[PDB]
Amino acid sequence: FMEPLKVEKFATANRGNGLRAVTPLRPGELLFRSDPLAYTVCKGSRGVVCDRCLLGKEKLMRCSQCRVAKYCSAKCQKKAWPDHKRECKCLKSCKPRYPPDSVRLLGRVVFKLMDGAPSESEKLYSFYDLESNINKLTEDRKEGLRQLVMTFQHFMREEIQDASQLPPAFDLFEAFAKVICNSFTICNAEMQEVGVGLYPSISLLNHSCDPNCSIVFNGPHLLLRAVRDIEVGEELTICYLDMLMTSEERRKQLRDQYCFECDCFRCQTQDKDADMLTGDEQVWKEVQESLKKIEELKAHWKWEQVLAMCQAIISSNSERLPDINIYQLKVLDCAMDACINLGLLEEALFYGTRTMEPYRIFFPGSHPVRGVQVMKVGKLQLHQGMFPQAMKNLRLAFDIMRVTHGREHSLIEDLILLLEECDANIRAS
Amino acid sequence: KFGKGGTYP
Ligand SMILES: Nc1ncnc2c1ncn2[C@@H]1O[C@H](CSCC[C@H](N)C(=O)O)[C@@H](O)[C@H]1O
Ligand SMILES: [Zn+2]
Ligand SMILES: [Zn+2]
Ligand SMILES: [Zn+2]
Repeated sequence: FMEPLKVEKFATANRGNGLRAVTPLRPGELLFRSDPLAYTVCKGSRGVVCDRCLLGKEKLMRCSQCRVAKYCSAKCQKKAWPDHKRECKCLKSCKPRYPPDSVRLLGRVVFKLMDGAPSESEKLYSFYDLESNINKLTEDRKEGLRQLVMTFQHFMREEIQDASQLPPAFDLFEAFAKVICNSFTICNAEMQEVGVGLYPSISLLNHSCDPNCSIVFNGPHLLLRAVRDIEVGEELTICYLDMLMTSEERRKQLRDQYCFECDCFRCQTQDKDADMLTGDEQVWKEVQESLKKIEELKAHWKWEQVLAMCQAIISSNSERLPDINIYQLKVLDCAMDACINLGLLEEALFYGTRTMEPYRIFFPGSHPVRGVQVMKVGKLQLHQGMFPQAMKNLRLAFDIMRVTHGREHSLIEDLILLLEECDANIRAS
Repeated sequence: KFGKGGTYP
């Protein structure tokens, strides 16, 4: 009921500020929970999940005024009103255009800065403390930031007309630099992207391709946990990137977006790069290309389109391109997720099983994305009466997620129940 | 896009 702060801000040798433990930490230990300073649904999910709680409830009611924001209840619509009142007229005026996520997010940020009532999200680090990397920014990035600025000014014109209507310390250009640099993709239960937010305190964490911490979201609520034994004074790290990336791809996105090159052992040794790019470049690069179109359809929840593209690609390469190739792998993943959202459970189990061994290799021992994946496969097996396999995978998912999601998490509750149902049928038959 | 975490299209 009164757990003490187990982490603290500190200055690193080279990585700027960071976060480190003040006490020894066990895997699964909760380090920090934070509400966002500000957050918003991402473009692809507007109208599919509740603007407030980010859950994908079946039937949503749109805000009468703007008909852009949608809510799962009067409760959520009311609770979100402080975050929505200053943007509503802006969204109405914008139609049929919709602003970029960063512009809508920042639009929420500026009013929260005036709050005056201390934000629990800024307990260790404020919005103004956030790194902007302005000195390191390329000219190409600065031009883009300038565009975001002008877009902001147009999008907000009904509510903000001059710099004097915002705090003086605030600077719009530097703000977008910070947003690009410090924002978090908010994922749901099934590890789907549903939103984006600023979590200034959490933003203290520096990057590693081999992190000692993981993050999982409870709606907009962010939970930070250790995923292995951490010593006193040891820097806490998370992974800014998708795990299914070559060391070259990671080096590029960390540079273009975060203005630094990673020096972790995985990046110094090109760890697992070979396996990732298994197969002939002439073959998998077509897949890599298609992946863009597919991921955009997935973001917009177009599962029928996603499935169509995937099984086309999948069947087309079955004779020459192995599942462990990360681009092929991603397609199998998308295919699986699509089948699940379309009730095609047997087909889902087919694609999902094929992701299992590659996921074990490419993901660390305890990673939330792997855990949830293993959970889905076990469930799909359970639904097909393949009890002993299901039992194996359900146990594994529990083993992982009790560390990544924590025991108190709702998915653990389902998991336990599934474990019982499954372990019964074993002794029974 | 942008944001710490999230898939890589
Ligand atoms: N592994 C790493 N090595 C060097 N710099 C890193 C790093 N991980 C993160 N950073 C730096 O930290 C930024 C991410 S926000 C992390 C906290 C920040 N360094 C601060 O002092 O407030 C990146 O833009 C990058 O400049
Ligand atoms: Zn809601
Ligand atoms: Zn509205
Ligand atoms: Zn690295």
